[PDB]
Amino acid sequence: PPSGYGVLLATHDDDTVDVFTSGRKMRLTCSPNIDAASLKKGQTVRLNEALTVVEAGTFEAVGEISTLREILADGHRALVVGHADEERVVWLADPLIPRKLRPGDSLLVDTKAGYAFERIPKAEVEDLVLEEVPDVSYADIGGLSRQIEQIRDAVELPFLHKELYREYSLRPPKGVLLYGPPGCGKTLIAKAVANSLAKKMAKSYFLNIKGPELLNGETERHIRLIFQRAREKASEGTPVIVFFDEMDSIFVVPQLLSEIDGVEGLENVIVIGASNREDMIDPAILRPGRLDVKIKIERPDAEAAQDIYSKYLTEFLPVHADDLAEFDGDRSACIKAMIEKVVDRMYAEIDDNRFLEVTYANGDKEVMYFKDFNSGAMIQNVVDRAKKNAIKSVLETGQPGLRIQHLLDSIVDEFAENEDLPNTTNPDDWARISGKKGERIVYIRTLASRAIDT
Amino acid sequence: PPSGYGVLLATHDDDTVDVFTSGRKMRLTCSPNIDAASLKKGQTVRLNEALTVVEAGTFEAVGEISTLREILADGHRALVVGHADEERVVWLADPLIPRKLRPGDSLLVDTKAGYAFERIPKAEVEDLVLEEVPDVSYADIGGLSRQIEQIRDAVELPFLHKELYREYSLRPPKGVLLYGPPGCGKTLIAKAVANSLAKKMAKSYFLNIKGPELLNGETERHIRLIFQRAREKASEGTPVIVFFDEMDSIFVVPQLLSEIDGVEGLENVIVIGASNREDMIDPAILRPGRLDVKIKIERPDAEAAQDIYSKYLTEFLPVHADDLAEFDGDRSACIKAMIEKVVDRMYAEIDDNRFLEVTYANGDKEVMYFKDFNSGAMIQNVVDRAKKNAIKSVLETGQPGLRIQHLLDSIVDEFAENEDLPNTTNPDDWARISGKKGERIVYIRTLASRAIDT
Ligand SMILES: Nc1ncnc2c1ncn2[C@@H]1O[C@H](COP(=O)(O)OP(=O)(O)O)[C@@H](O)[C@H]1O
Ligand SMILES: Nc1ncnc2c1ncn2[C@@H]1O[C@H](COP(=O)(O)OP(=O)(O)O)[C@@H](O)[C@H]1O
Ligand SMILES: [Mg+2]
Ligand SMILES: [Mg+2]
Repeated sequence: PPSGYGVLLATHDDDTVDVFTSGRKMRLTCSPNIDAASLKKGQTVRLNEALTVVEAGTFEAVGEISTLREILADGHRALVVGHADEERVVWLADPLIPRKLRPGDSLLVDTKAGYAFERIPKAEVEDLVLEEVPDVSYADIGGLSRQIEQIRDAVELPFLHKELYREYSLRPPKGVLLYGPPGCGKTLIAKAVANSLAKKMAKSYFLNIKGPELLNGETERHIRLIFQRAREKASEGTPVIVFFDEMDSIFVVPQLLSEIDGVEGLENVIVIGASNREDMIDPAILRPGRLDVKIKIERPDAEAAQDIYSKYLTEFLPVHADDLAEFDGDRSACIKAMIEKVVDRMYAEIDDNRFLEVTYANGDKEVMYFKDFNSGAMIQNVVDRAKKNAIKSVLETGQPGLRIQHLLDSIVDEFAENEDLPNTTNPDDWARISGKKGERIVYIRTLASRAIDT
Repeated sequence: PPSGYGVLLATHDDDTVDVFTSGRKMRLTCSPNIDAASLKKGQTVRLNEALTVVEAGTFEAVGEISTLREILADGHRALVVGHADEERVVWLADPLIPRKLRPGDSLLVDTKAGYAFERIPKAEVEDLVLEEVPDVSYADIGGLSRQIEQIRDAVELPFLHKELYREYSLRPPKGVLLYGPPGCGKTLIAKAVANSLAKKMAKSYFLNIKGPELLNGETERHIRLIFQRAREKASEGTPVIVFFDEMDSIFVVPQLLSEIDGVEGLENVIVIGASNREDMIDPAILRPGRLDVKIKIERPDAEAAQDIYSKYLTEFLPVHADDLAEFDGDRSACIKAMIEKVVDRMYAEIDDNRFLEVTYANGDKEVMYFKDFNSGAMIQNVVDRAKKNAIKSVLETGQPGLRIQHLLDSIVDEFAENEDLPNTTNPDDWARISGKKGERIVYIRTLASRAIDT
């Protein structure tokens, strides 16, 4: 019994069906065997040489993919765009007509029959818009108590006391800019605020996107998908943090602005952005309604560095026997001392810590030290090289443990490693140095000895 | 039993029909059952293998989409453009041949048949060109009385006194430029004038488009769609304000200039444009016939700030009991005196209010204070920070209500938050400061302390 196929389009009271077979739409009668009521829109039906619907199958599983623009008002049809930007209306097959179809989704289609059969999930798209459980907590962050309070007030506080906000006629902020010199805590602070917020659901969503991930379709589609997924998770009533890390590279702006304005309706979606370059930011992003709350994560001072070191010099690190000698086996007092020694030597104004020499337009010259260019990322890197020198010490001398001297040697080795490179400094620093003097910087020099343009 | 299909093209005196079936154009006989006079252009018809019309169906509801260029003279044909820029003429089916089909509308089409069956609305084009009831009124806007008279004289007055305008041979203005530093009221006035003019109808339309919306089809298709809708609403005889907010980004201009010039015939359509960057504006937009009326929204002086505070420090805000003591429970007097104290504070030349230092080309230096860089947005954000600090004090101290100190602390906090970044300052300020001094500005810095590019 040699037989052909077609796509089912419509079922009537007549007990006949409209089927797309052999490249054209025809009305065909069903065999008495098959029940015409149990058939479904878009289902592949089997035929014979009299062209009678003998059997019902499943939905077509291979074909063209189109990107869904919208579902039309009637609910049955959808507007989709193909590879050549050809825009077409098609019927939604039964597996679509929870989860909700949204603008940006990829649908398998037969454009000859005019049907859309399935939603094809795409990784890359999924792993772009994926929510993550945040790693970091406020206890992992050192030296930023002030800024943790600002981010709490902006993000966390509105949700906890909704009615007290309504009482004082205060509309909560909805966008945050983290900004400042690199390696100082903006990624950490953003994850930590998402973490403490999730912990106060004792059911929370945190989308982490880095700048480079956007430039990977074209940036329009990236932003459209990201905010559409935020829209999805927002429907549940849950708080949704959409974090744009490493935003430096971006400034593309008009869709980001347009999408942030678009989520103003939704009271539970918050946008946080992070930028190393305050100066290159498009002012549009910082206007009322968008990134309202501007939180500056600065470089650490001596007191902050003691806190940051405490996160990486724990008492679960092997300590050398000579170091423990001076504190008679008490590792709490040994380390807290070791952290105070390593910080004092990092932050002191000695000829060994000299880093830059600045020359101003009036002929004056000032010398900057490591104290003025430190970061949390640099403190951690100093600890990691100290650990690696202890691991080398184990192997080379036989004696286990981390000495004070491994850290102290690691400071100047770490700063010498970055006493050339462009990663180490930032316009916020030159602005700050120039500012305090009140003069323009005309010549910079490191102290090996190298020069840097102004 | 098994039957095919086709599209109806024309009906004759012969009681026969032209039908597009199976990729070809046919003359077919209607069955005796069918009344050929009641059939309609572009309608789907069922057949048999004798190829005789047995039933009238509905119109095709899936397929290609094209953008309508125009309707031809005969009234029955449309010139449409498909996805590959393939322009074609097609017949209009009955449901099109109320409302008005216009250039820009998306039409469902079968190009092989040569027919357009339906106008499919698009969500994103519909939300672009949607009118809105304006939120803001003149009572909500503080400190801009002159500018409110100027916007009234341009937009409102022509419509109220048409025959008095005719008497003096005065042609009414076509368009308004709102321009000045950011955060000072330009958006507010534009919707306040749409509001007061809608109130003088006791039907009027107000389209609100932001620059960013245009950049996200191509930029000049956006502008065609907007002005084509403005024509649709102008046909009613009522006023139509088309507001282009946040145009800083734009300057593309040619289609804007062309569409403003084209709409000058319709004297019930007004175009308002807002810009923060006076200096970057293409002079073409400001030439006679287009944005004739230039209204400058400046930064508020002390007395303007009194009026702006009063919009956000109302006596329906909880006020602390200690603050209510000194006016014996009188809230009007308590708040009026609170507003005078916070204003006097923020407009003072105290060391706490030092903002920037401007160095000139002759060596002279001038200290700029907060008063010189204030705005309506900053006043409101100072109020919102105080409201937040009240909310925190009730949680922390138990004692409800907002203290004067919450406002006063909030001033320096809000300025410190924005001391660093862009869009707190603007080229109009340097013009003003360089102007009043009569010297070029060579170096600038904030007073943390930090320099700016100039
Ligand atoms: N304040 C801090 N406390 C503890 N660790 C820090 C701190 N700042 C930076 N670090 C360390 O250095 C890394 C730098 O990351 P990040 O916080 O993202 O800086 P940035 O925001 O400049 O990229 C962190 O992953 C962390 O290991
Ligand atoms: N003159 C004013 N009176 C009252 N509030 C103002 C005034 N100017 C600005 N604001 C406040 O600050 C915000 C900035 O508004 P807007 O008028 O859009 O400034 P822009 O000129 O930058 O478009 C407004 O939402 C409003 O809350
Ligand atoms: Mg980071
Ligand atoms: Mg505005």
